[PDB]
Amino acid sequence: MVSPPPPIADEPLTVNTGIYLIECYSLDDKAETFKVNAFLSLSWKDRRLAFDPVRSGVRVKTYEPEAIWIPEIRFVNVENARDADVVDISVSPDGTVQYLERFSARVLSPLDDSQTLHIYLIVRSVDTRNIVLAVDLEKVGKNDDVFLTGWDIESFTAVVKPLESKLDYQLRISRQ
Amino acid sequence: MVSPPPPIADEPLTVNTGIYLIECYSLDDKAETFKVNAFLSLSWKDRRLAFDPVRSGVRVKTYEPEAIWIPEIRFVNVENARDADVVDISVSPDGTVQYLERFSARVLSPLDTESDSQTLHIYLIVRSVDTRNIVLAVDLEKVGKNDDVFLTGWDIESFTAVVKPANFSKLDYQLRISRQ
Amino acid sequence: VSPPPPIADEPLTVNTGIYLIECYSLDDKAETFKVNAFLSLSWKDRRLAFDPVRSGVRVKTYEPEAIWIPEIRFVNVENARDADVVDISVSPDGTVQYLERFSARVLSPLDSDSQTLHIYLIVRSVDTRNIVLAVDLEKVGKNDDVFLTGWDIESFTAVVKPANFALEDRLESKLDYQLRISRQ
Amino acid sequence: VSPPPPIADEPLTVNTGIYLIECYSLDDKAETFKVNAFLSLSWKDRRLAFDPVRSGVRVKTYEPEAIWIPEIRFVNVENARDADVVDISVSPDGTVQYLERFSARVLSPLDSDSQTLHIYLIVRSVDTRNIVLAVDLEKVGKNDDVFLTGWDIESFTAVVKPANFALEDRLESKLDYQLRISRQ
Amino acid sequence: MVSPPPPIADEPLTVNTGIYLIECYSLDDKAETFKVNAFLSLSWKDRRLAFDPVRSGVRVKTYEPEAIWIPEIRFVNVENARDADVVDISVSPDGTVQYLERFSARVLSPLDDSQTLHIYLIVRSVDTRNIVLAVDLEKVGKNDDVFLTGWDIESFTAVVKPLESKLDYQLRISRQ
Amino acid sequence: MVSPPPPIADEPLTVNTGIYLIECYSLDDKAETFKVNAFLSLSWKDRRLAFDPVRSGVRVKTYEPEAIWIPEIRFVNVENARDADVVDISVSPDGTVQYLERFSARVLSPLDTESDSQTLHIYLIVRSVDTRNIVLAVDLEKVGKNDDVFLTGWDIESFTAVVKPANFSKLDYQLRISRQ
Ligand SMILES: [Cl-]
Ligand SMILES: [Cl-]
Ligand SMILES: [Cl-]
Ligand SMILES: [Cl-]
Ligand SMILES: [Cl-]
Ligand SMILES: [Cl-]
Ligand SMILES: [Hg+2]
Ligand SMILES: [Hg+2]
Ligand SMILES: [Hg+2]
Ligand SMILES: [Hg+2]
Ligand SMILES: [Hg+2]
Ligand SMILES: [Hg+2]
Ligand code: NA
Ligand code: NA
Ligand code: NA
Ligand code: NA
Ligand code: NA
Ligand code: NA
Repeated sequence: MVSPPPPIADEPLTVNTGIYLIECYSLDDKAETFKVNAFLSLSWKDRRLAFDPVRSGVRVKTYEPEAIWIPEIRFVNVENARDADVVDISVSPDGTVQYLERFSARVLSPLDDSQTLHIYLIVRSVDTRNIVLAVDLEKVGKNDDVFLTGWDIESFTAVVKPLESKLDYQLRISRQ
Repeated sequence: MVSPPPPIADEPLTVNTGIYLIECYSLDDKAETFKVNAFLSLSWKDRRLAFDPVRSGVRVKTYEPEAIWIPEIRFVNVENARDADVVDISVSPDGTVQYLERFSARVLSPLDTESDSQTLHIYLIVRSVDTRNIVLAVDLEKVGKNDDVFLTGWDIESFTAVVKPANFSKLDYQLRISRQ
Repeated sequence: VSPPPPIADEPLTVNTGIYLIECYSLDDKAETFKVNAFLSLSWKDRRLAFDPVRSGVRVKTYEPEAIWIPEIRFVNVENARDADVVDISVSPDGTVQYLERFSARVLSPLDSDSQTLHIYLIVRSVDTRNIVLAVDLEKVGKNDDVFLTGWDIESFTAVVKPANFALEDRLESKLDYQLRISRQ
Repeated sequence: VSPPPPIADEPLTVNTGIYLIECYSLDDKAETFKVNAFLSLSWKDRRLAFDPVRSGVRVKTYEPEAIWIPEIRFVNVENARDADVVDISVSPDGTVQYLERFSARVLSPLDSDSQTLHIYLIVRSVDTRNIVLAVDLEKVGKNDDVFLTGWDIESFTAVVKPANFALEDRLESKLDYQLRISRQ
Repeated sequence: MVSPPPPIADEPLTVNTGIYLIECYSLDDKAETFKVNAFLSLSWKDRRLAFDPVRSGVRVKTYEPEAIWIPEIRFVNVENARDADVVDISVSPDGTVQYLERFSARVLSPLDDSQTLHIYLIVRSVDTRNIVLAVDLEKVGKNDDVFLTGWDIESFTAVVKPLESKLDYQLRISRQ
Repeated sequence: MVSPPPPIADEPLTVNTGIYLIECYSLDDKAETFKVNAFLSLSWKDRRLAFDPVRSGVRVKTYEPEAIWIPEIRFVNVENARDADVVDISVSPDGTVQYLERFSARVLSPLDTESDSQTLHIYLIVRSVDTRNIVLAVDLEKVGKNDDVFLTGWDIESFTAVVKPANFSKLDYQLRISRQ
């Protein structure tokens, strides 16, 4: 159950991701790095977890991370692997897994009108599947308009950059 | 016994929470974050634990956190998962569990900009389970603070809690403060 | 390693004392400071009583894992205290004397040439006994008269059944150790 | 998880590359700085060769525990680097491509408007093979032209069989990755 | 073998101790605490380790700390339990164990002509014996005359203070 | 095979050591301590490991530290036991083991007071064993330094080693430095 979901004809293993920023803080003295507190959502299909909600009498199943396969996401430009706590893993009748964690990380994206800081994400490859990262924009957001002391957030989006991918989450900021 | 309690009917599982602040301290140089030392109370009903106080020969039963289901609470805007020590888990004859922990956390709630007052926040959520709908409530008798001083330079005007929805439900503990 | 049963109907009284070795490292905001001390606990466990005459010993030594020991939590500390057991020794009547050396960062802000800092202690509840914290003033003391740089200690005492009581379930029991200090 | 045997008499060549993601946190004495990068290693293990036509795959993925992997040690770092494996993937001919993301505090002091910082790599010896470090310049690069605040990167390359060689037994093999920088 | 040595008629379990100071350093900004690097010697009799060096053909046996009983020494006024590495455990034919460790500790002994800083030692009690701390002055010393930057060492001795004891190692210092 | 090698005769076990300095750095604010990054070489004979290079089909054998006896070296004047990673253990046909580690340590050797020169020290000892007398020696071909700069402000004049007795035997690695 903890190997990758077996191929489905006609679709890759797409993993949809979103980051919702809760707080950015603690820009260091050189403005090279800063901490981020956020939620990371991931979503993908695992047909082995599909169920009939009519006969089963349920509409959503909850799992513990140890009981199922979960893509391994790596933030590229962070000081250390992020510090994460799983909040929710829930599966729909068709086998869509919705995974939610709260994380903390020190993002390495130096500050140089406005500019663009980056959080880059990749996923670890597996041999039975091609895992592809995508962005679900409904799950991408921010708690407010202030980056941290001195700087506003103009926008926060994500871009699929150069089967595989890397995600480039873009935080556009400007001086107050 | 470490799965969620089953319902009496189709009532959701209400978890009553309270935070009693012991100390706030160590505001950082940017006034973005500060430490909190406090008690967190949780209360909920687990009918499987119900007992007759006269057949059992005790009026309250004490449990160890591994021996019973306990809602998993996550503070949202903290640097790391809080550092907690369980103080007391005790169960009433009707199955009401009262849980008390003492915890420590660095709250991420930046101080402001023209006004002398402000509201800081501690947000709580609870992990979902599939056999019940879990609902956070506030028990105001278990909400308080040791004193009127937030930390050096700032008074506490009030400490209360409110329910708000998820930004995509949650408790918003509001600490209203003002310059001394 | 369950709690001792009663020698009748009596609550389980746990006498405590704190002997301060050193306070130091007041932080820049004078909010917190480190304390190095001994903590003494004493309580009766009849299951450990013994006849010293027949056994030929007047004290038995135990290892913390081998016996029940009350779980004390300091309330206003940054992290659970860092403790090393020094001595657990049992008298013929079952009186256990427990000694630990501990370290902790106490959260008790300095405000006003005269003030009272606090170390609050509670004990975890058990269901077979009512546990009650008491103070043994013979085991309460301090190495000297200096709190830390800049401040004298006027007195160190403890206050039993304090009315500070926050919550009626951490009302297993609470002690308020009071350090009264003044500017040098 | 022993070293691959020869496809004859050839040494075991391990091609390396470093792709710099970020350098940051130059210390107050400008003696040390943090580096966040990818490290690529590539080498042949015939025991992992496979027929892609019969098996229907063109790449196999492995977990670090399941295969032999050369043990690379950065010489002038404060502590062994902090690494997370990102990808291990094997081609039909047995070529293993290993990718890790790492962090390390590099000890390479800034002195003079122009200078060369170093990251030295060696590999641990094994007795069944002679291990030789090479540089794959296609896997050597940098995210941008700024070293860190105050300094540009002019170039990032590596130098093979360096004559820096300290000891003739850490002469399994040594690479000298050279970061040439200048004041902005 | 790892319980305490059985009583010997007519002597307690005396543990002789010595501290040889290698370096004192890193007096903190309030002059409340400072680090110490030193050797701690301990010596005591364990008759179960007595051997005949003639028939055995040896004059000293070496042991690993796990294989024998060793008194548990606690420094009282230190920030954390000392950080120790065993250097040597060697036993003589009559069962005298000589134990040597190198240690590091942050000593809590605030600086107030000359004064006296203290390192206090106790030993954990055991029920089959009365363990008594003593001072072996041949094993008490210092690498040099300078305490740390600004202060000389006048003397370093130890005193047995108020079966049981606590040792008070006394470092008398004065301004340069 | 993880007890000490037995003697050829009654010769003590000579352990040849060398330290090759890679970098010194991070002199503290009091100039009492500094970090060192270096190689430590140890060499000694273990006749049980001797082999015929023609029957064995290798000329040097490689070992893992758990599989053979290795002298335990302790640096005396360091804040904590050094932090070491083994790089190479290799054995010659005659049983000569060459061991190489890269290590890190905070050396406690305070800088001075009228003179522009000084000697800093790194002291090494070896743990005793009962079946052999272990004797530390210096192999000067394995002693060196990457360059002429100690750290910011100070040149290295020389780096050598000397035997001295125990203060109640030991190697005294002497780093002679002078102001730039
Ligand atoms: Cl990560
Ligand atoms: Cl939390
Ligand atoms: Cl505690
Ligand atoms: Cl490394
Ligand atoms: Cl200690
Ligand atoms: Cl060491
Ligand atoms: Hg943000
Ligand atoms: Hg507060
Ligand atoms: Hg004190
Ligand atoms: Hg860089
Ligand atoms: Hg000293
Ligand atoms: Hg050096
Ligand atoms: Na999993
Ligand atoms: Na539980
Ligand atoms: Na116990
Ligand atoms: Na491996
Ligand atoms: Na032992
Ligand atoms: Na070994």
